[PDB]
Amino acid sequence: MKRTFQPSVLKRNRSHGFRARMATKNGRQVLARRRAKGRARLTVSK
Amino acid sequence: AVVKCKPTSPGRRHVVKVVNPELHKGKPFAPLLEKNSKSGGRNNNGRITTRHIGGGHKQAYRIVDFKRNKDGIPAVVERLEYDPNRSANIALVLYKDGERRYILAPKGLKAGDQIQSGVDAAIKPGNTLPMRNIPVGSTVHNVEMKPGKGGQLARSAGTYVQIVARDGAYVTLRLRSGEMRKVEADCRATLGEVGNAEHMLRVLGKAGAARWRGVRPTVRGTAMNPVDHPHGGGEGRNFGKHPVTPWGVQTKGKKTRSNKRTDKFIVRRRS
Amino acid sequence: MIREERLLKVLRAPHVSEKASTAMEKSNTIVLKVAKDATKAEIKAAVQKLFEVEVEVVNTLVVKGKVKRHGQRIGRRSDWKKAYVTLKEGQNLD
RNA sequence: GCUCGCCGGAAGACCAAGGGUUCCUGUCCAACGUUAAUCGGGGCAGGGUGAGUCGACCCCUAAGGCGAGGCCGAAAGGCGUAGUCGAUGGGAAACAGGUUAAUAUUCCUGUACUUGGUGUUACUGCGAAGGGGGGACGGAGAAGGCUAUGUUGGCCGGGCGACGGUUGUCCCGGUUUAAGCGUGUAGGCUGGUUUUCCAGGCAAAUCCGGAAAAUCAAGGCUGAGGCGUGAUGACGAGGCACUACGGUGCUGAAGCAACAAAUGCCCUGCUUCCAGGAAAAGCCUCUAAGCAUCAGGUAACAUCAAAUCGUACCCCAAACCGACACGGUGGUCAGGUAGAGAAUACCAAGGCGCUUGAGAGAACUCGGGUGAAGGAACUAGGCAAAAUGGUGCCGUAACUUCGGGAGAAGGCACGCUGAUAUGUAGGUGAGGUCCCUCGCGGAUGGAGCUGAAAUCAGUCGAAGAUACCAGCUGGCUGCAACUGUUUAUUAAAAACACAGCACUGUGCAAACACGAAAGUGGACGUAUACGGUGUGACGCCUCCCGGUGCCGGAAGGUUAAUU
RNA sequence: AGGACCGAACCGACUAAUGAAAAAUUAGCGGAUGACUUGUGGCUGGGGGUGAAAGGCCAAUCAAACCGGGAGAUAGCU
Repeated sequence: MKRTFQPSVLKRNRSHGFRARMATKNGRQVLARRRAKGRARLTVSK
Repeated sequence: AVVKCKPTSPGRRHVVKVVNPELHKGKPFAPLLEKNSKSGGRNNNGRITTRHIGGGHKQAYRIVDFKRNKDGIPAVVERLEYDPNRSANIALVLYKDGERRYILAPKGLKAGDQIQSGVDAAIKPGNTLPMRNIPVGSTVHNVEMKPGKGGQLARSAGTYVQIVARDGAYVTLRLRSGEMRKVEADCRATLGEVGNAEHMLRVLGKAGAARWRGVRPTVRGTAMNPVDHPHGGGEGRNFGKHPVTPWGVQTKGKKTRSNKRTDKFIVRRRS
Repeated sequence: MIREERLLKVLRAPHVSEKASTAMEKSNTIVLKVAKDATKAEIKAAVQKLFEVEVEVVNTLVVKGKVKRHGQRIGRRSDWKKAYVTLKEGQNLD
């Protein structure tokens, strides 16, 4: 059965990657939030 | 000519083809071509703005000349061509100076016919001259509404317009709709009717044919649930309401012209 | 033209392994560890100057670092650049 | 190690994606492995991924994204021009053999190619953000020419049979060879060459386009395959020396022909249809500003250059997505016998026996086999089973929209051997002989090879479409015309859609829709068009305006802000 | 020629019996040149999308997704 997650690196990066997050305001805020929390992996970026 | 196809299969039974042998069997004039990608009836927001559009065959865009400005040069018709972009047929013409253009093929036009634009041009089919030069009572097509803009009225397969009157700076046209309309007398127009008049006699004959023409199927509002359409819901088949659009506006009669800027040019509305 | 200092900083070490020994003995090819940033021409220049020996050609590759586990803690070894340097016929290297 | 069994259009081989060391070697067996474990995709250590020509990067663009100015917007921001990104598409170049425990079109051996510089001598119009050409394009169908590949014969090597026979019309194996370079064929497309002029190609153009005029019928482009060379080479069945029993080193015959033949190539071709079928660069070409005897261009020759990143391994799976060593997952390769076949059966190459076993041979459950007599009596219901099942030929009703119905129904033949005919009809096609504008040519010729289908005669069986495979059929009737779609995971239908019909709106800055707007779709469309609503092939058809809607009217009544 | 026929791949999911499986199995079943199917990338966003329309689908979630916040909502109820 085709399960929901069907990985694709490029698609992952474009969707969720660092630059994408940077591009828009809301993404930047998300980034800031994650930094505040102390996340080790700020983004999906490997 | 129209051709009723033999019923060797359902979906072929009711088919009627409109076959013109005189069209060009060959690849169109490539210089005048250009790309034309499909919308899916969706705008820049990405939302569907006009339902029932989608798919269909890849099509190129022939660059038709509706402005028709090569004044004084006589042109000769090379061939008639299938345009997927319109109900009419187009004609590839060759001006004496070596330029080629696509034009709406009028009714009587065929290969070898000579045509001409200009004030001086001769009043014969396919020739184009300002409507102050065109005699009253003539049939014309590809009519400009604004001078210099390009023909906008009467471009569809078997349309034409009647010049009923010329009163000073304006002439009054009889549009195919039956609407009588004033138009500036200096606007341009092409003599005769537009060509492919038996276009209406074709019948698709199956669902797939409609799809080929980029038309997605139509769901009736009454078949929906109320949350979707004003007509939705009802146990079994119920329709206890006045007909309306998906957006609640009355459909069977309610007029919707709101343009107060051009009211003056409409002599008489259609009926 | 490569600067001497850069040349000196290129070459990290000789690589000892069975495959390396075989390459040395048969094909007259030395296997070096080099700076990850070091390009082929650079490596060649450095070979020529610092080992005083003619080079035919350099093949390079990047070795990825192994993931290991010290006790309970996971940790990755460094990636590093390997270079097969083929030396001109009759070139004997100390 | 020897037997047995399974897959073999896969359960084999190679990739992409995704994973990220799982690869190889040594070592260990606590935990992990549904048992044991000396084994492991487990632990620990070490090793392993070599590129000018493969891919990325790079040049070009699609859908789309971002977007200087700009337009719009309380703010945030939205749209969008110039631009710039964006492959899943276009754009230069490599093949064969050998080698590692583990990489290889990357190492080695041989033989190649590419496109840049730089320098040269030789020549002499070069030059783009611009013009033109090209790239550049659909579906289906039909062949013909080919090859991949396979079969047989020939040849070469080996063999003479654990049991009757087996020196022959016997048995086993092998019989392979690239890119490149030369040739330019089967075939496809197109008339060429020169001269003159011209409101066209945002300017110019010697280019394209268009007009004339002259002259010759061959000119050019394209093109699989074959042939030659590449190759006195490599590889080569197996023989022979050493042996850490893993292998290593030497050596090495023949290496031809015919037939058959793709879904691969010629073919981005041809024929045809309507639903009318990317873009841009690379590439060719034309000039402009320019420069002017310099640069630049093309000409060979020399030299330098090709960086960087990926390259292990799995990849229909125990390594990816599924919590698991648990169904899903795109591409490429496609042997033999039978067969229409990529179905099916048995096999090859190759890969596996699915990580608990041993007994026993109760009930009951699951999955199968057979069954006297009856044959739907079962049951809500013939559910399920059983049955039918192929090719050829004969034959086939109502009704019909004249196409259908129809494989209607129902029947007959079917194996093997011999003869017709020491293998026919056909297909292919060598020598020889003749012609020739000479070649991959044309005629004639028929050797050899291959080879159905039929008829007649015989013959065995209970049975010859013998296994696997492979329609059940007919009669009346509701609904829906039909092919389609649908509740992912209890509903596939009479529901939706449909072609068709009708009403209605909409004159283009269209109606309408998304948008505080700008704008966008509608549509690069224009009433033979587009939108909305209902009905729903086809046939015969299809009173009430009082109510509520809509349309038109505006005499009077009433009536806002305002005053 | 064909939204033509029989039929593998491929797409589906009518009947049947039966956790390896949070929808599968085997045996049969429908389509199989098209209103087909499929890879890669792109766009549409929550009273919003998309919808051959079933209130279907929008990450095992849908008559209004998920995450965080108002928030210790309110609970004459248990």
